Amino acid sequence: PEDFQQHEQIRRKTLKEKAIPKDQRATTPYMTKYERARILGTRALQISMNAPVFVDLEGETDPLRIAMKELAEKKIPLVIRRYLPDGSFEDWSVEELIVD
Amino acid sequence: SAAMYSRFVKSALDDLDKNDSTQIGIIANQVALPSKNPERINDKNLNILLDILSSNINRIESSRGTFLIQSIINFEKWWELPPHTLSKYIYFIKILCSSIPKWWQDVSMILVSCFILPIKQTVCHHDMLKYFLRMIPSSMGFIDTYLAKFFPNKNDTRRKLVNYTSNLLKLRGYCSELGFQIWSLLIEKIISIDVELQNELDELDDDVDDDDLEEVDLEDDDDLDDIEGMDGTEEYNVELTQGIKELSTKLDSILTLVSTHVEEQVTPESLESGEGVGVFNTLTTLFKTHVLPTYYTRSIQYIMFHVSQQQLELMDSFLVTLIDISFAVNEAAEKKIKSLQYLGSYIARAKKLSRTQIIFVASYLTSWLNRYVIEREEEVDQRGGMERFKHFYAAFQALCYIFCFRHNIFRDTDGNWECELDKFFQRMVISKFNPLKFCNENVMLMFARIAQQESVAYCFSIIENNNNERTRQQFIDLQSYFPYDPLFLKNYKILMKEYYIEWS
Amino acid sequence: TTCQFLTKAVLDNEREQLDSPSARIVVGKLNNVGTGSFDVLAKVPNA
Amino acid sequence: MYKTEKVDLALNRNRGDPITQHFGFGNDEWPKEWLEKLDEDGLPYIGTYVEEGDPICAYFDDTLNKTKIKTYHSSEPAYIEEVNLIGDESNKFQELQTVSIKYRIRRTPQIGDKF
Amino acid sequence: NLSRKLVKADSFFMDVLVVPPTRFRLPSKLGEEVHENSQNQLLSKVLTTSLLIRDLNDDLSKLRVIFSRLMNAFVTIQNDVNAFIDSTKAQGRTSGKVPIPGVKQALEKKEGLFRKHMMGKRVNYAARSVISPDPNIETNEIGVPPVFAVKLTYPEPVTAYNIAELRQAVINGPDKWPGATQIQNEDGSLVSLIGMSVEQRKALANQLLTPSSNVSTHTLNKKVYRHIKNRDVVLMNRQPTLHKASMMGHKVRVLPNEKTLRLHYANTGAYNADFDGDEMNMHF
Amino acid sequence: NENRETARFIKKHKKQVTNPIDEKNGTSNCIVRVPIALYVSLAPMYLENPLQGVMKQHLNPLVMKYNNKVGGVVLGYEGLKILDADPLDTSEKLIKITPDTPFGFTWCHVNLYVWQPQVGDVLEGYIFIQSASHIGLLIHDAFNASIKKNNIPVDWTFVHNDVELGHWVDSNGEPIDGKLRFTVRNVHTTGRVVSVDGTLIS
Amino acid sequence: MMKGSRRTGNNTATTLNTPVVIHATQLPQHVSTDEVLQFLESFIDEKENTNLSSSISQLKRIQRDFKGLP
Amino acid sequence: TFIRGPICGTDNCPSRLWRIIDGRRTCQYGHVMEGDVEFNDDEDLGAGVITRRLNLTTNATGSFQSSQLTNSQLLQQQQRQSHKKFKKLIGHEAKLL
Amino acid sequence: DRLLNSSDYTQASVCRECGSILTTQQSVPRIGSISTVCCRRCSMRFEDAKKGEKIFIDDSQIWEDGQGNKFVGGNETTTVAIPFVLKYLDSELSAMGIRLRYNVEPK
Amino acid sequence: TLKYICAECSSKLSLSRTDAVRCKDCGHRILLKARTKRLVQFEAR
Amino acid sequence: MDISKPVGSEITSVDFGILTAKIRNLSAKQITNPTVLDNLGHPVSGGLYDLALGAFLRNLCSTCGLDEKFCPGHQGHIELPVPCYNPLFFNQLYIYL
Ligand SMILES: [Zn+2]
Repeated sequence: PEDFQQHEQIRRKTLKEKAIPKDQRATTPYMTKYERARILGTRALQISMNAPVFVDLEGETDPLRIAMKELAEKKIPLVIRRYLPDGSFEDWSVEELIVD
Repeated sequence: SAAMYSRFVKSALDDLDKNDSTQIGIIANQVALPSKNPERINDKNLNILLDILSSNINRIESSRGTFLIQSIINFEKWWELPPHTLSKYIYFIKILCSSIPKWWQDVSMILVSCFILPIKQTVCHHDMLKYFLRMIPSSMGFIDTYLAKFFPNKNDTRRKLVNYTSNLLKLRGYCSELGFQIWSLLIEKIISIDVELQNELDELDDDVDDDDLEEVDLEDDDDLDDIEGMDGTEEYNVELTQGIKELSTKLDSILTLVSTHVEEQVTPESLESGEGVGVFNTLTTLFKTHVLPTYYTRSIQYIMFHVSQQQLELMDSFLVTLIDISFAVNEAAEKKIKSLQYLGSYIARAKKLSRTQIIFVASYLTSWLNRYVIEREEEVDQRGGMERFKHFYAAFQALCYIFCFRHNIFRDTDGNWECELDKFFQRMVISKFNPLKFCNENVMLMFARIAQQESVAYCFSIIENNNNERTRQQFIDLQSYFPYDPLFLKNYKILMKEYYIEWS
Repeated sequence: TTCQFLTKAVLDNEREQLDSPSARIVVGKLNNVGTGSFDVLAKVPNA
Repeated sequence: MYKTEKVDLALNRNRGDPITQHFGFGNDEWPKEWLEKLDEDGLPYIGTYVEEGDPICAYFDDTLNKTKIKTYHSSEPAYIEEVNLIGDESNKFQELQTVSIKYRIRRTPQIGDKF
Repeated sequence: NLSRKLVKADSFFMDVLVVPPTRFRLPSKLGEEVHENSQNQLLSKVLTTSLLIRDLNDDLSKLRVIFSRLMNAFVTIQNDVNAFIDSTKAQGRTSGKVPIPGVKQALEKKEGLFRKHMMGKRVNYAARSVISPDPNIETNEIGVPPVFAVKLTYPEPVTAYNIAELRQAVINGPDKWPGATQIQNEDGSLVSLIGMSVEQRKALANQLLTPSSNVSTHTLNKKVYRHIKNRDVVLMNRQPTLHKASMMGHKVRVLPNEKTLRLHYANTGAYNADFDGDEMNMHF
Repeated sequence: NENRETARFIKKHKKQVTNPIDEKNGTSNCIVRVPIALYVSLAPMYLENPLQGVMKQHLNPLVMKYNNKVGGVVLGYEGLKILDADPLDTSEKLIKITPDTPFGFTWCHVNLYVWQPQVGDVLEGYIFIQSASHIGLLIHDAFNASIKKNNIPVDWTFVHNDVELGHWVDSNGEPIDGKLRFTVRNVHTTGRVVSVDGTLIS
Repeated sequence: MMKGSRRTGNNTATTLNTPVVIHATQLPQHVSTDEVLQFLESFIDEKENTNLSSSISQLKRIQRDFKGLP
Repeated sequence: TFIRGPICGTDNCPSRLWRIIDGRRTCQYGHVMEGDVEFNDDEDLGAGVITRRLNLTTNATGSFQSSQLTNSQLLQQQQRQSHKKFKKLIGHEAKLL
Repeated sequence: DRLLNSSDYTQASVCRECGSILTTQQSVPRIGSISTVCCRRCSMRFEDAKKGEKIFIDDSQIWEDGQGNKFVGGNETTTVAIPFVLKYLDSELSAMGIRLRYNVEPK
Repeated sequence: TLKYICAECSSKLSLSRTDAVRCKDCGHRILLKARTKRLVQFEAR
Repeated sequence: MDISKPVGSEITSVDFGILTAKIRNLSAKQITNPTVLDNLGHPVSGGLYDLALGAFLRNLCSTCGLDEKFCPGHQGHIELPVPCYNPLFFNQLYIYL
């Protein structure tokens, strides 16, 4: 209980030194084609597990085509964490990335 | 021999203090012989062996004394002891589990796994089980999985299901904290028998049973009496046959007995402070979670029909519940078309529904259709086909299902129709949505041969017109399905004759 | 020369950080190129 | 296409070992429909269409007291063109424990074949 | 060294061994006869020599030749545990064809363990077949035969939107192509649909959205193992995969009355494929 | 030298907090609040309501059951907070979806209210039944307590009932009531039923 | 045997059921009965606005045990 | 077609089971059991070097259940000399014949 | 998918304390007990009661294996998803005396 | 009616128990099995 | 792989190292009998197919008590009486010698 609180304190302070704030983030403002392929694959893997879907599906039964309909209407509730090779990261949302 | 062996089993427990465990493996091995094997311990020394154990329980609990206790557990037919030997074995189980509640993991296995027998055999199985439900509150948990592990399989005899489900609503009347987990186990494993039978039913026109007399067969059983080292790889004649005439009788047995037991529960004196509120609410939640997503399932939703019509308020608590599902904006499209499909068939095929409750459904059902008159009627010549209005094409059909079966409640001698149906239908038929083409072929033509006669709306020049103009198969068949068609079950319709309206 | 680099890795007491794509397949890990070069996180509404 | 498999019951049996296994059918140990593909001598009727997993000859061994079959294991179905049976010469005056059986596998030109 | 241990001398000498578990040492049969495992044949030769020396230490302690019998035994208990780990280290019989390759030669080769069973593997849910030309399929499509179509399956989780399509897959069953072969319950237990008939499968198909009584698995739903449809995709392949356009994502079109995989002409230069009996590996 | 090599093993089995008495009545306070940190999964179905998903999956199967990490019977929980996976308090937090499966994972703080008896603790309990072997009790009307006769004094005897079992007589001649004060000898988690083993003697 | 096979049916310890790790973060600080009566008021009456039915059956006894007599 | 193995779980019945894709075995009612292994080692007389030879035999689609010594030899050499007849090792008999 | 999931995906049990796969073992329980996963070399056997002012083992740290050897501790095991050949490597490497220590840091 | 054929003399032949595998006319060891009137069916394609 | 069975923990790094001679805390099997089998095929106690090393031939394992498809297998140890050198690390002991 004393070692864990010291371990938790390090674990979350190390993880706060590695977060880049929303103004200082310098990566690309686009969705880099490997993000679009994993966002659609992760969202559709949630829609297949009865996630609340925010789009009117017109009798589309493919989960992956339903996630491609949320991406087009900017309705996916995900956040991309972009790692830099020293471990630091930038949290870009799916709403503010530019989908090509 | 009453004076002799009282030393032999009191010094046998000294030999479990002498700690070599020799005489344990002979004395408790003889009780592990079956009750059909007559070379066991009789009732004589069982009064004698046990009273050594009961007033000296501190001297058995060694881990090598497990077989001393592992043979008393499988002491078969303990419920048929004479009533002064009976209260002595029952008292040993009450002082074992009060001493060491490690074995109620093991004893409660045995009580649940013997509710196969009728009520009259298990009047002493429950009072042991109810004892450690009141004594041991952390036994509501693991016994609840034992009821789900040892349910009778569907390839069993017919008497296991009719007596296990009878002894388990006996269980529910004493432990009301465990009744949501009672009804969830019955209703789930009634569907398992139920849904193998509507395919067994015939086409859209049924038969007469070709039986001028019927055989219930009380005596349809034998007696209740009831390997070399290897077998060898076997061969043919699997003959995987079904009781095609037996599955309906099991569903005759079970689903009447459910409605028999619930009808003694719900009553105007249990809605005051008893289990009237509890059972009618635990079935409506179980309605909208279990049966309503079973596709194409006749003959289980009559349990909801049965309880709703013991009370006038149990209609008004369900009619708006049926409306709260069928017009919930948040639900899925198939969870509302099937819900509206359950609406019109319920109002029509119900004998005990009051005259004001018929119209108040249709009052709200006409209130939905005229709020629709500007909000979506301008979207017809816009882009997007007629699949957008399947909710409208279902709620119109549920209203036209009532006029096919309950036209004669809305009308007085003077002819004044409620909500001006004589103005309403022919104004909705001439709408841009054309609701005579997209609904079901039968119920909209059954509306056509009636609204001409009952002088409300004329549409034989429009159904003539609409079929001359000439994704979907999941929507035809949710319209063709009727929840309250007449019943293939025969002993349950006898109750339903008082409750259910036929064709005329 | 599997068991010469293995001998050199044990004498060194070398911690494999598991980041080359030939190291992650041994340990059965998602590769760190392309679709594995980031993380997906789900913005949940309620507190 | 023709193929020959040699059934040799003298295979695992040793040099001084007596005769254990015998062609034909042992008595009172009887799976039926083995009589559909096979004759009374434990050898197949010739002209029989055999699929994979069919009994291609049946024998009876004495170290197991069981009547057992030999199984046609080839994905291509065949017929039985011939059944020869070979007498002993090194250790004479004994019964048949070498049987060669010839199949025929018909070959219509399928899509994928090469002309 | 944050554990602040000490470099000890016992790290270079083996005081004991360990013996791998029985599953990793099951008897290595061949043909249609069972033979003893190879890794026991040089682990018994260690263990007889550890039994020779156990008796001869008692022979010395109850009071010469007892040392030449003992030092010669150290020549081979060293050499047998040498032959147990390496094999090129030990001379031994020196007649050729040294048996029991030992735990190094199980790791070092082109095959070894680390390139035949870690960096390359064998996969489930894959097929291979001879390819054949077609100009009537798309350029992004493959023609899948109905031999492969009734085998390769996809665990589709049943939900509120696919239940209209996945009821019909259970009613079709393993026989028809737009069908299923197994349903997975919420307890993880499978139900094969093979031996059933239409009335069993039509009954079950109506039970795909019924919730379980079990609350530990209430999150889950069932998983129908439907056959491979026209909306699935597929990785194709050829035997020299020299670049990454020799392995691409074709969509599926299931073509009846065909026994070979079937490919459009726009792909014949990317796979470096000529239609002369080449096989392509298909991964699902 | 084993005063540091083995001393963690003693700290592993040293009890953290002991149970003191309240209002000088002997009854040792075994009810206690411990704050824990969980690492839980989250379904996609509760991805619109993530606090109900932690409660119904992980925390509701954890009440009234013995937990090995906290050493007591968990009586509930209070004040659940999902920890955000981003160091930015608010509503719109975010959890980290696994690569393989669609499930997410997160850290949570919650205050458990566990009931924690240890050896040498003094408790009440209604006498449930009493044979000439033992007494069975319910501590706090929930928990099985078995005071056995070897731990009962010798100076007490067992009157036996006539037809229906038998009552109890102490040194005072009192037919004893249910309300009995004893000392915990052992705490058994041999099954899914928490068994307190007790003595009457000091 | 029939109660020796299917060991995972009695396991029930998947990661959808049990949390992965649990660590206490302070020391357990003792509570007052005037908090236990306050907590079990606000916890039982909040869980009654579906499992958790057999557990509240046990907390209703403990809540009454700190205030009543059967 | 149905071969022997262990018994069927799922509170179904005690039975024998059935293959599906030749290496996994299911019951007669659909339910599937856990992972039969099918020990194999490939080819290419030859095929390496001959090591040893002992008497066990794989017959249980995976692990082995055959060739265990003299569990039947006690009833082997007391059934060999009853088939042929009339050995003519005759005493008081043939005085009759 | 083409190397882990469709070839030899297993959910093994790994001790967090010693970082090992092949040293774990499901315990053989009391008949009133549910079995659980326990580590062998992270376990001190029960005839090592080294003597709050006195220490009792907390009755859930005590487990038994199939022969009847009682052990204390051996808990803190987790479930990871590995290929199976990581176990067969770790038995071939232990025969060399080489030990792998898996750092299961997502805890 | 048991029928084999010898491969040398083509003399039709029956073979009982405890017989040599030889022909009875010639002394030939190879001896082939005949076919009887038994039903096999073919799609004429 | 099933998507309904998530895994919370995963491996970050792998430390190489040497097993000390305190396999005694790991291994309590002690494999000493060089004979492996006997008549009628039961694995001999102490031999190299000891049933404390995992289930084998429809038996149950002596250590974990599970069948052939649920047991991991367990590691036993051969006590060498004399310290034979590790043949991997011989070239580096001959440097410090
Ligand atoms: Zn079953």
